[PDB]
Amino acid sequence: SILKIHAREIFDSRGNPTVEVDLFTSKGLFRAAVPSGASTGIYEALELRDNDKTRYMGKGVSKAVEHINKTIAPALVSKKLNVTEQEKIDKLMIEMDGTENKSKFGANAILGVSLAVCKAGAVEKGVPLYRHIADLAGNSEVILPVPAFNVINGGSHAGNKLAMQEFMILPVGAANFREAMRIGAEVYHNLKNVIKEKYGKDATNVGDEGGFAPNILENKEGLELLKTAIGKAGYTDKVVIGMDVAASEFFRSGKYDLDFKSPDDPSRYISPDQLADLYKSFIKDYPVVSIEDPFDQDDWGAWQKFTASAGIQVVGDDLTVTNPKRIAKAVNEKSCNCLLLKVNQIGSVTESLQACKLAQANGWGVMVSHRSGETEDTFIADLVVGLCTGQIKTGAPCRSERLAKYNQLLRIEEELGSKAKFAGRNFRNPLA
Amino acid sequence: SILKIHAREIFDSRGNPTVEVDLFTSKGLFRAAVPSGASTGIYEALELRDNDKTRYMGKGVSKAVEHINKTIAPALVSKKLNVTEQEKIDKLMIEMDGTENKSKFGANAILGVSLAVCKAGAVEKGVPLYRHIADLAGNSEVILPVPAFNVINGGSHAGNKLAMQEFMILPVGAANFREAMRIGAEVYHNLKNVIKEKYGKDATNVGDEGGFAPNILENKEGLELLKTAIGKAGYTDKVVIGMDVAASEFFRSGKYDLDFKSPDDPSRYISPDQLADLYKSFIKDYPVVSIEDPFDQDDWGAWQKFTASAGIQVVGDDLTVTNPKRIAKAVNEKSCNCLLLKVNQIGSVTESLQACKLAQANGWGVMVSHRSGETEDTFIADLVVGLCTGQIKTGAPCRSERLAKYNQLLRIEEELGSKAKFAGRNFRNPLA
Ligand SMILES: [Mg+2]
Ligand SMILES: [Mg+2]
Ligand SMILES: [Mg+2]
Ligand SMILES: [Mg+2]
Repeated sequence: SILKIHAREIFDSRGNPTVEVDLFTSKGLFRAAVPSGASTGIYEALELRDNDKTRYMGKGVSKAVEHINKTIAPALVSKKLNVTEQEKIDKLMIEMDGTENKSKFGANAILGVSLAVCKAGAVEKGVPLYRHIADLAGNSEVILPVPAFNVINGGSHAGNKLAMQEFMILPVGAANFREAMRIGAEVYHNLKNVIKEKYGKDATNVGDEGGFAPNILENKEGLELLKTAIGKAGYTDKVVIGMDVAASEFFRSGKYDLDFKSPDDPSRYISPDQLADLYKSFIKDYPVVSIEDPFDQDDWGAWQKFTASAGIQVVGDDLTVTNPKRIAKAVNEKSCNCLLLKVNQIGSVTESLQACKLAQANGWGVMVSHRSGETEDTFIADLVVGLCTGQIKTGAPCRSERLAKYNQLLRIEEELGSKAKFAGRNFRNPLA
Repeated sequence: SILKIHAREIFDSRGNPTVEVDLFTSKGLFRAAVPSGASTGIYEALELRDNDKTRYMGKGVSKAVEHINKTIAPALVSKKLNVTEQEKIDKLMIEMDGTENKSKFGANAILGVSLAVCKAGAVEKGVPLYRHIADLAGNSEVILPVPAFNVINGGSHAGNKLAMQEFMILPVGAANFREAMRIGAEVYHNLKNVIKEKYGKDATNVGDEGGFAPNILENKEGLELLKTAIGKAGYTDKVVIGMDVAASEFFRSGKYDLDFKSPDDPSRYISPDQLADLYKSFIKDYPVVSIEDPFDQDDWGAWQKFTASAGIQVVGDDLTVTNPKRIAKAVNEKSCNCLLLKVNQIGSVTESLQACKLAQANGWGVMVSHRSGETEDTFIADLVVGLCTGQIKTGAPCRSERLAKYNQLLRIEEELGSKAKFAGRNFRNPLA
């Protein structure tokens, strides 16, 4: 049923090239684009770049686009496969690539087609996208997740000393998704004033994900600002905090550098135990109910130890890279208790659903996620609803590559109507 | 042919509520969203806000959405008007509102419906949107515009001292639109390094439109930074500069405050003659070929005097507010020679097209534009192509509410194929 596939180079939210795929069936044109991370774990499937330093600083993706146009497209068009057969199509592509990390075509080339196929499949069945995903995942129920807004940016997503990457607010106490959006926006706007008043207007510009990029170094200060904004906005009863440390970004031969954006100096490095205790103080002084990548992607010992003693949701991102094989090891060792789901870390919709199901079958929460480098594509909005994970982080309520997804979630809630369900305070396990 | 219309509240690129409209015909669903400015002129048509201080700090648009759902929609569905009749539909809504500035329904209410109608009409005619816009404007030809990238943000769009609003680069020397995008993107990434090396990481965060927000006070330094980045990227011979001063923002009862973001002090205000002398030096030292809003929206004498001796493109934005009446006065006084076209400054597709044709019939150039508060909507991309103006400003190549437009223009060029024309050095008036 796939009649034509044509790929092109477009631009992501940082102004870097990325892959976009147009797929045609008798029902019409289906288009999807691929995201790109900045703090990408070493185990992620390969994002293929041209590396021609004279063009886009080496970041063109014309090779990936060519892999689709000269190889994947004609193969898929010849097989005359039905777009609703997601698994067969994804597997064909995985087999054609033949490599462990999709380095022959690039995970960006394979994912672009995978996503477009999925969108075409939903319309093929005359059902909403989240419903089709629900079907493919084997879910009957569908639910709106609690949104986690990265409202203060640090690490590799912002120009400041702040070492930890994301400071998120989650309106778990909202009545529904739309109120969750209203609460997120109001706290965000109150925060701009809190920051402005203390550090001046120059501290209110934004980082890659729309969060403010204040010129601070102390991660505790980041948390303190969120708490103040929450209180000022009058939502202390409905908002909790989440963090994404992206510790792999400041891992230094065994230790950690909480000032890695300043000229190196090993004398300031701290040990994993020191970092673990720092988080515990954060968990003690602030409503922090979730921490992502508290340690390096392969510092397995620290992860297991922290997850066993922190008492909160611990999210694996670079640790697991949406990879069933890495996930299996994490479940066995209890390295974490939540999976960050990034379709582009593994490269296909099918492997992404497999990774989600493996995590969910083992009592893990699952938070669907965007990449710091996004596009106007809104696939993950339908994905988190169809996978019933109950939680999603897709940016601060600023910069449309973020709001496109939130707005889509608002449209899904509306479409679901009176029978719409919202995870709320049960985001970790929405379907008890 | 309009079977149904439903409006809803969504979020714009700054996290504030705005209007989105769904319109259905037998051909399907047609959706459009409305932009919102930050530095809005006093003569802009009314953007109706709820003004409920407890909700979104008074920025809700539930009232506008309701005017659509409860009044405009039922009326348009009853009249059984065909979507291809843009003018009749727009006039009907204008008559229903009955006010000069659309203060009953809100210009945001009428424009949302007006835009959805226009997209539906294109599909009804079985032709691309830009071709439909072209027919409505009476244009036989269609051409790709030179993009004007706002790469350093100041004024009311960023938390820096920098008073002037926008520092833009226009790749007039590019061979086609895709190279124009390449130049824009490469200069932007080089500029990030130039700013980082000279002012540090804290200077590399971004403003509302995706441009960097270094905390400099000197507008001239902003120009010097652009010049350096252009040189570093190696496109000195293909790029010229444009500026949006947004002088109405720092107008101070006759004088102008180029440090208006610092605590008020009348001792530093300058006269419009002194301000003009500053523009003259910019034009002498840098390849500045366009300046928007050099003076206040009603400082008519300064505009006439400057334009008469300038030699470059002078763009009216808050001066003309995409309003035929203001434009006519500006044409007669020779206040400027280019119209900034913002559909939400007047409120309808039909009036916007009338403003454009009025400017063109008088030999003025026309630059299609976004608002600092955007959405994932890409209507203006087709608009500028169909209106053949040759120039569009829709952001730095950063933040997807900007890239969605640039990406769409890349798609339009691709669809136009080998015959695609690009304004290039004839951007001021691709006609002639
Ligand atoms: Mg990361
Ligand atoms: Mg992460
Ligand atoms: Mg303005
Ligand atoms: Mg302006």
